Amino acid sequence: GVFRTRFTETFGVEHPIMQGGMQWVGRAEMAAAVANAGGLATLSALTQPSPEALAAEIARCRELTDRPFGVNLTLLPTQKPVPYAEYRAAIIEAGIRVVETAGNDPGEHIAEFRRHGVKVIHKCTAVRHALKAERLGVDAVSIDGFECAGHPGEDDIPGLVLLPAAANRLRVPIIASGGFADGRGLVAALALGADAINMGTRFLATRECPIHPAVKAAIRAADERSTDLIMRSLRNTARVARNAISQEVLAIEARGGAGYADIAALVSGQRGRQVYQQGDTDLGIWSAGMVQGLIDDEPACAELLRDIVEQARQLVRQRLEGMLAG
Amino acid sequence: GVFRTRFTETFGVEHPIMQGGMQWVGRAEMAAAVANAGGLATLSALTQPSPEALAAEIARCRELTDRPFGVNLTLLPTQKPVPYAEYRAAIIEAGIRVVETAGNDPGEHIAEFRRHGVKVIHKCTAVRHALKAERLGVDAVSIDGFECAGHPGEDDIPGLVLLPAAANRLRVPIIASGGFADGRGLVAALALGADAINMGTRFLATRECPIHPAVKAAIRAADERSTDLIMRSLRNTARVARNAISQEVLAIEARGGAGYADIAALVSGQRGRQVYQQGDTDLGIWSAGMVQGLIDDEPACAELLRDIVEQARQLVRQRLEGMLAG
Ligand SMILES: NC(=O)c1ccc[n+]([C@@H]2O[C@H](COP(=O)([O-])OP(=O)(O)OC[C@H]3O[C@@H](n4cnc5c(N)ncnc54)[C@H](O)[C@@H]3O)[C@@H](O)[C@H]2O)c1
Ligand SMILES: NC(=O)c1ccc[n+]([C@@H]2O[C@H](COP(=O)([O-])OP(=O)(O)OC[C@H]3O[C@@H](n4cnc5c(N)ncnc54)[C@H](O)[C@@H]3O)[C@@H](O)[C@H]2O)c1
Ligand SMILES: Cc1cc2nc3c(=O)[nH]c(=O)nc-3n(C[C@H](O)[C@H](O)[C@H](O)COP(=O)(O)O)c2cc1C
Ligand SMILES: Cc1cc2nc3c(=O)[nH]c(=O)nc-3n(C[C@H](O)[C@H](O)[C@H](O)COP(=O)(O)O)c2cc1C
Repeated sequence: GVFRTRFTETFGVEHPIMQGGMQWVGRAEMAAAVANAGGLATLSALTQPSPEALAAEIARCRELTDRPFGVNLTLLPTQKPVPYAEYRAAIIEAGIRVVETAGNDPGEHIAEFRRHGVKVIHKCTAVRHALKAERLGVDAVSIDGFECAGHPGEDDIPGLVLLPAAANRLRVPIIASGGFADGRGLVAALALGADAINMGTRFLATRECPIHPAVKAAIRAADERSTDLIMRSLRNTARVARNAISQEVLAIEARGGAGYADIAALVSGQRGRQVYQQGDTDLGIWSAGMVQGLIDDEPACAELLRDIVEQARQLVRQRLEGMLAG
Repeated sequence: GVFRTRFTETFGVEHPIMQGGMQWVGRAEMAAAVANAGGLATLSALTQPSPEALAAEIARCRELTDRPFGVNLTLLPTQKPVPYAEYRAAIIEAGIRVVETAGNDPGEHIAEFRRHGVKVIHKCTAVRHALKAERLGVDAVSIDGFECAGHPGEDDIPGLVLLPAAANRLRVPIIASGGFADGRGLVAALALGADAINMGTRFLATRECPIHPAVKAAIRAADERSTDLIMRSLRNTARVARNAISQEVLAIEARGGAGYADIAALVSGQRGRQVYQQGDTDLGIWSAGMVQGLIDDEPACAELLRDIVEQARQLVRQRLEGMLAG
């Protein structure tokens, strides 16, 4: 493609751009659009309610794209127990060649994927977690900074510092994640030591993303200050779109004594998944990054990836080289 | 020099690198080293205890450098009243050609500096504040992200998002501030739309910085997780080196009911200035950015600035161009 990096080489895709795990959203239509657009796409595993349904969704995604795509397997605190090993079995038996893991204690799942020729990208929120993942033999790490939609951990280190700190210590390829939307972010991430960018919020605002048009309009209208950090008091911080629910969750936490039971009904994924289906952005918790303040359009995935790498190339060849010319 | 930008052109310095205001530290020896090294240096105005002392310090700095330097005038909540207009008078009558203002309601001081041919750089923490500063006629804005040592405001927007959001709206040159230490940060900031970087913590860890060697060793030893955000409960957030004092201030705020009187003795500048003088990093509050986790050396200012721009040039010409070659 336009940029050749350790990422494009390692994972065999045209652009140094990845669409990581997106609960509820990361379905066949999203993954295929990204894969057809030249990026590394992922189907969300836990968006499918059983291993058998994930097998069916992998098959459906293969009807929409001939290009390889990955699966994201997320290992975070769960309301109901999850049979991870069976999901893992389904991913392997389907011939998926790359997996993005995220969350706590990925060790046992990384090893099993390795034993079967499945490359692993592990997403994590601190240099010490990336190093531990590298010791476990992952093929790349995704470094999730404080900007990110979702779970940034509890250190509160933005990518401007976390990426070069990770690059000072890691040897496997690095994917920068959180806060990225355009070619300026891609060049910044490459300069800081990454080999690719991961994006979540930016793909919400694409034509093919299978969510309600009112969610996409909320992202365009939102600025960078319109997210909340919920569950800080439970040390399970999650960055979410500011709405009546997240503001209520914050009000409950500010009273003191709040435990997860006091907010479980507000933060439930079954309320949150209706946001994307019906477009009622106050129905529940939905994930959005502060990068929404850089987003006000709705391109097709193919034009978006092409625009990012072309804009990034022009930043190098015109803006940066122009400052070195005189 | 190596990089020519709107910043180097507007302010007539060789490198797109600025040393901004540093209370207690920003004295003649610091400013002259940076000015002699090719950067935009500043003397701290409120580090001098009277306008007359600031005049004497400007004169002392002119014995150490023949290059122009600026003065920083900070407008933040003060324990004792400050005669800003008289400090302003002293800066003007000394023939200072550039000033960095910071803090709340800079309007009246910006105008007076303008009336006398003094260019103004205003440091601020949000796009709406930078726009208001631009409407007041400043010559450049300094965009201080969440990474920064000092006062980041209350929006908690890191530079990876705040810089491109500012660049989407501002027309005057942009200086990126907070989280920068080396050539990777310079290139990232230029890619994101800035024309220069401002640094604070990085200059603490230089040979010429006139602080106790044990403070410089604490910065080298510290990682990116070793800062605290004090006074969040007072909406006067300040990022400081983690130490016994800052941890105590956090413990007082966590009890509830805390007002500034309950912590004024712990956060006083007269305890904090002894940190730099005696090197007892637990004597008081001292400012340090999370970028300390990228810093483990102690160069001369001249070699440091030269290394940053040379490293930045090699990132463009070798790393970035190499990814575009194939
Ligand atoms: N942006 C993101 O990273 C993101 C978004 C959606 C879901 N997820 C994760 O994918 C998985 C399945 O999605 P879901 O929405 O149906 O799960 P869920 O219905 O359990 O969502 C509840 C939220 O509270 C958290 N939680 C659950 N049990 C908890 C406990 N005992 N203590 C503290 N926090 C607890 C969950 O992590 C989740 O964020 C979850 O693990 C969820 O965390 C991640
Ligand atoms: N890294 C930085 O940005 C930085 C570092 C040092 C000082 N300063 C500022 O330079 C000026 C002079 O330095 P100083 O240390 O001698 O001042 P100081 O002795 O008053 O320091 C006390 C700290 O508490 C704050 N404060 C003071 N009065 C307050 C009030 N009524 N309510 C809430 N907060 C209050 C101050 O801003 C300061 O951060 C101050 O305005 C200070 O804020 C900024
Ligand atoms: C709606 C949505 C759902 C997400 N679901 C998951 C998930 O299930 N597991 C996970 O590891 N990350 C999840 N993420 C995080 C993304 O994979 C990615 O790390 C993050 O969006 C990067 O930050 P950005 O939004 O600024 O691009 C989700 C993000 C969004 C916006
Ligand atoms: C010791 C120290 C003192 C500072 N004093 C001031 C000050 O008086 N006024 C101000 O506007 N900024 C002050 N700053 C902030 C710097 O000017 C600069 O904005 C900040 O350090 C940028 O973040 P960085 O440390 O990551 O480079 C200070 C920073 C440090 C480290």
